[PDB]
Amino acid sequence: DLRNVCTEAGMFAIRADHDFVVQEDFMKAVRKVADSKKLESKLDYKPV
Amino acid sequence: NQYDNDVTVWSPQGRIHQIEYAMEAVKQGSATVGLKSKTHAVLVALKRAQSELAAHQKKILHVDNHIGISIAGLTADARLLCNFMRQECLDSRFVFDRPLPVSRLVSLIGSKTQIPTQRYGRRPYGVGLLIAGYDDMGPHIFQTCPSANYFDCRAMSIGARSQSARTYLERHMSEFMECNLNELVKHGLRALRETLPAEQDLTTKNVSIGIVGKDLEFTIYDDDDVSPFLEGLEERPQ
Amino acid sequence: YDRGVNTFSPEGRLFQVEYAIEAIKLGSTAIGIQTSEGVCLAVEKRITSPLMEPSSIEKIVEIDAHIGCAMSGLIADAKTLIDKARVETQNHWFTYNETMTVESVTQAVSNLALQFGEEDADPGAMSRPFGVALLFGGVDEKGPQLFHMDPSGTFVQCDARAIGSASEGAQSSLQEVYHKSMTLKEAIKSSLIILKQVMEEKLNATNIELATVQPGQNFHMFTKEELEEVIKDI
Amino acid sequence: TQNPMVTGTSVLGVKFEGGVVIAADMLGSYGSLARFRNISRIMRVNNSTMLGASGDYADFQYLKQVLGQMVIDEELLGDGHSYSPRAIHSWLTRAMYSRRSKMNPLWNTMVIGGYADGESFLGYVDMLGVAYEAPSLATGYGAYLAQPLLREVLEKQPVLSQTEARDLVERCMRVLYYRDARSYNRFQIATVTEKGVEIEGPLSTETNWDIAHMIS
Amino acid sequence: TTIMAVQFDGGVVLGADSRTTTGSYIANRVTDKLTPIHDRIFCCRSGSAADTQAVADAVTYQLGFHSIELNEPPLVHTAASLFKEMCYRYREDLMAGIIIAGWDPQEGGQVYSVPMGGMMVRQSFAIGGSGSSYIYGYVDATYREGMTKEECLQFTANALALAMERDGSSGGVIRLAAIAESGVERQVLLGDQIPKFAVATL
Amino acid sequence: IGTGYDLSASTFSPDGRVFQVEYAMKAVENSSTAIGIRCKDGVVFGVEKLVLSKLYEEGSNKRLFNVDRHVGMAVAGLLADARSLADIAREEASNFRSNFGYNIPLKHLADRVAMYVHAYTLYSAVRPFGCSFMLGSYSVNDGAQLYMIDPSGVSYGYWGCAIGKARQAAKTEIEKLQMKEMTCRDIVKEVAKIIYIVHDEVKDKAFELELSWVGELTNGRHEIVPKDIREEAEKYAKESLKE
Amino acid sequence: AERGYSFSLTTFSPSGKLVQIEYALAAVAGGAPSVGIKAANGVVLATEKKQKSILYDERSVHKVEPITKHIGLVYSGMGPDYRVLVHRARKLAQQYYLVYQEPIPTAQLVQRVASVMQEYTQSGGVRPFGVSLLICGWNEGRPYLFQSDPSGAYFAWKATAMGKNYVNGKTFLEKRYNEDLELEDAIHTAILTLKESFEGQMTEDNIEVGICNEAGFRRLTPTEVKDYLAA
Repeated sequence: DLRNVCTEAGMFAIRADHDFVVQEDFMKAVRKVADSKKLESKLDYKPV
Repeated sequence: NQYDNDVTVWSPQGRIHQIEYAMEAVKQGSATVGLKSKTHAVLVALKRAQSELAAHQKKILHVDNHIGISIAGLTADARLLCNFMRQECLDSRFVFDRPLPVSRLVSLIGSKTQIPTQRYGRRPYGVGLLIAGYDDMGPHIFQTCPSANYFDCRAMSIGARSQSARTYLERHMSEFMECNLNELVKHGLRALRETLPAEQDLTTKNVSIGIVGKDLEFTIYDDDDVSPFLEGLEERPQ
Repeated sequence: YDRGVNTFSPEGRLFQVEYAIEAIKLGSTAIGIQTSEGVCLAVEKRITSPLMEPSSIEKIVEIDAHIGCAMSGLIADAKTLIDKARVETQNHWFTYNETMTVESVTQAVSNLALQFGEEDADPGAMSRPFGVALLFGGVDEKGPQLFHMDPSGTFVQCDARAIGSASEGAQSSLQEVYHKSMTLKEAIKSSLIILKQVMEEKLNATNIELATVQPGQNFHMFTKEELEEVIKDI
Repeated sequence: TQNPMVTGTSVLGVKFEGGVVIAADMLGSYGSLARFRNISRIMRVNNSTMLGASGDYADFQYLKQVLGQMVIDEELLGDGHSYSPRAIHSWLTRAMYSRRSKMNPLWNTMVIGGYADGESFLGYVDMLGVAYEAPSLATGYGAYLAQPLLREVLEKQPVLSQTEARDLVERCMRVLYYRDARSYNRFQIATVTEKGVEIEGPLSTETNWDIAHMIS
Repeated sequence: TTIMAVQFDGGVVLGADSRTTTGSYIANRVTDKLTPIHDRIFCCRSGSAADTQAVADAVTYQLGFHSIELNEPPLVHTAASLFKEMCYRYREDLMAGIIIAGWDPQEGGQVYSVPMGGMMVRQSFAIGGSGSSYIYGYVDATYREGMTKEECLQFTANALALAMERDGSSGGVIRLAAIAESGVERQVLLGDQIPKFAVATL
Repeated sequence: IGTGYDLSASTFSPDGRVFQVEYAMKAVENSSTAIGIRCKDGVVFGVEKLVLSKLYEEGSNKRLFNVDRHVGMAVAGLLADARSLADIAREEASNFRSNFGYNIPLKHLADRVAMYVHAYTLYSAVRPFGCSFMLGSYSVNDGAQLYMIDPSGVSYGYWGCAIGKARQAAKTEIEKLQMKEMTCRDIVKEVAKIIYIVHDEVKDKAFELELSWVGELTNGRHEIVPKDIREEAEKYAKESLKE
Repeated sequence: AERGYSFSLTTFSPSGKLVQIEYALAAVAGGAPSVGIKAANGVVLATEKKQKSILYDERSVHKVEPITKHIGLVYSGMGPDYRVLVHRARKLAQQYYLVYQEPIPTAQLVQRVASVMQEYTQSGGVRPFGVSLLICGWNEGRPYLFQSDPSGAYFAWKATAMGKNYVNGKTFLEKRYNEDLELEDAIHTAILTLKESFEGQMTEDNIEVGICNEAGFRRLTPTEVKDYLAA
């Protein structure tokens, strides 16, 4: 979800045009990356 | 199908189906159109009959000297709200000795109709309204839905096949603010007319008109009192 | 599954109200004809046995001296509305010293339309709509009027109208024979004719009931002999 | 209120060209005791109306509260509609009447002044719900002392200027100070014009006591 | 009963006699008529003892809950308003003359009168009770804008002493309390501490 | 989730959730965006008011409300619910005035209204409110304040906040402002700007901008932004949109 | 806004069983065990107050509660429900005392409490209590030991046990206990029958004991329980 965060921003990075990423193509991703994370009900399961 | 039967049940996609189904009851009603100049507010309504030997349903109701309404939906809910509006107007005249501003009456209707969309086993009011009025801020046409939402319109139409009327009105908005009363009623009649097949047309038997303005109390015209408006139209041919 | 009595269908209809309309289709058929000489009301009694005293079948009642009512469907539910109508007419006379207009009475009864519901109501409030259709026939300042009412609460003025199981047939037959200048005689005659057409048993003096309201004469229920005199001219 | 406690005495009002002026001394009396010699008996109710009150000051405060809430509630809508002076007068009439009919009255006599739509408004509301409009008003002893003068002027010169009206008011308040034993030489004047509601601070009346040397 | 409250710069000054009577008999010769409503808001009671005690309790309750819900030291005007609401709403069944006085970081030292009717007015200084009638003169001729705390203390002390001297329903001991941002300073003026006035002989 | 755990607000899911409240929230998410931002001398509100038809008047369906003379309200979601909540807020403010004598503190009004909203997320007999709203106020004794309330009954204080479709995008745009030092005046332009950025002209048609002041510039009264300042900010926005 | 569900949640099965009551009883027979012995000159109630960590302060909540000065209570089942019933029983007792100026008879308090329990099997919108109560009392010279179950039915016992393993406790009582026992011996056999289940070292803070002789009902101090648990 973090790696994706990088990869996501990277698409903003490649996106429009800015070979050099910044603090902008980050947060956008981050929430974006944490936004769709709502489609994942129950991600924990302990043993016994 | 388990989110269909109760107003207190949000759907997994952020909607309330009984409210929408309730809204569909407005489309089941015969069409009605409401437009304003800068001085007058006009409701024109296509009445409608069961069999040929039955009279036409009345569609414009008188509320106060400055406010009339056009209904679309369950007539019992219509009369319910209509009695409430008349009562509120009378309460306003009783206590303040001034006519009740249209926007406040509408707000009251919003408040009233919102309540049953939130309590179990209550149903939303199955009726949509167009409200034509005149007060210290001029003419007004308002629209009320079963969702308890309301809108301040520059012109509007509701009911079955009212999309056509909506289109026509959307074309001639720029004319309305300067029209004279005869032309305004005409425009309303045309809007109303586009809501019919080419086979059937306006008559003095299936049309009601309602006017309120700066120098005119709310008045309803039907039967022969409508004829001076109709006999003055272009026989729109297919 | 169980839904509430106040549920809408996706099509825009209250299932209870529709179902009630369905419930009317089982009632005995009734015919009302409006005429400048008065309004006539006929209904078939539907006697289920020769042992049943037919005079104890009244599907036609007097709401007041100038307003009569013919009912179809669940009669037991009709009684409540009729009582409420009578009381309403009398209250209006009490208060204003003038009789009720047929349209006003009709409206009053029609206000008990959608007055049903479960939670958020009185413990003695209605659980379901009235499964009945009414025909109010009266005479007032606007002259002879006839109204029809259904469980939707919509009431409408009618020139000639039929309610009941043979509603469609009788209504068509009525359309074929009605004009806004008939005599009361022609109206009654027509009514009895259509009625004979649609009735399952043979039409006779103790098999239907018939009533008129004319401007100069209060509500009149036709006697056996008075019926015989008309059925004679078949 | 069945027994009034702290009370204010007379309130005056007079219409003039394009406005209304109201006056009232700043005293709350507890029986004969001038107990609170610095309270206001005039309220600004929005920009086109104002209110003055004789009688029980607690009930006046209550009406001041209610009225204020009503005006705030209305101005929250911002529908370009506002209470006219006649509407406030109507409301006030119904209120007083309703409490009167419950045998628990608001022991006030009130004077409503306003300017709206180019017209002056001056209304009187009783604790019984007796209400009326008039070119001049005076509550309490003002109805026996001030109002003869005010009527005498207004039936010889119906239309007053703001200055003539203010002078008239000062003279009437002076008379009241001479003859009303529960009044006070410190009063307020409120004025409604198209400029709005202006409430002028503590004013005194000049008095003459030369007749004190006409005993023998 | 004679109650009094004076405003100074840093806060307020309260005083009361201590006599509570049922007829001509003194049921309590040493009553505390200065009642804390909050940490820095006091009320002076006069009128029916039952009524004032009940109303004081009720207001203490409300204002406590309100102050917790806002997490701020309450305004003096707020206490006063609550007393005013109760004293007005039940004016036909209560006989209470209240003086709410205290300090508040927003408006400083303040004194409000809520006399029997249920009205409320802010005052530079306030007196109430049966004995108050007899010290309107003195308090009118002695008052001066910009008194110090000690000056106001001596002021209320003298006035209360005079009232107690004249009113039979007043007497006993004098209770003072100064309120400011600092806190509450109570003292009790008894016997010889109470200011005396040389009484006319021949 | 045709399981039955999502038909009432009186029913927990086996993983400890109330799905009706989540679905109400989802009703909010489908609504047009509205933002509000607090600076050092007041609070500014901005609403992207989508026009659904040219038949609607200018200023119809206002999503900015006067809750009290010192408190403004900005809503998003099912509009009926928002109106009802406006009435509730109004009455809470009124009652407060009448019982305690002063204008209601914003934190307290927020607590009250939010407890009222939360009261609808416990029973089967009613449904949670499908709206989120912002309350703004300014006072000299408290400062400038901005709270937001969601359908669950949660009330939080914000420096900047947004609700509706473009919540998150709007927040990203907002964090680039230094509003703790800017004035409402300077802020209006930035609000209009953020609105114009966040708006999606492809999916959503034409739109109308609503703007609200409340601050030292208005002596504590929540008011509408004058047509002049509004058009100025709009111009600034359109021009800032070309970059 | 709120009302109340008006219909019964406890209804007859086709077999004629009130299923919810038996499931409530299942909740009782899952709580910590409690034993009660009526012993000629008095009554003993004891229960397992075994926490789940050194962190819990055992001097804060109690399971053996006084209802009045002469009647005492223990429970098996759900805690909260017990709390409710204890408040209500104290209230009932005080109603009786206001009216008759005589402390309520143990049987009458048992009746009243039982009636309360039965209401929640027939009133609308609720479940039955998941609690069995043991009620001890001293009235009219004799000692009294009753049990009330979630159905609202009550029984008088010489001795009984409730909670987990209540059957084996019951048999143990049937054998290793009989009349002519002094309160001391009864306390002994009570701690003895509680020890037939107390998995672990039974300390003076692991169990709670109450007595009811013709000197009034009282909870035994931890000290007294230690002295008795020295056996």
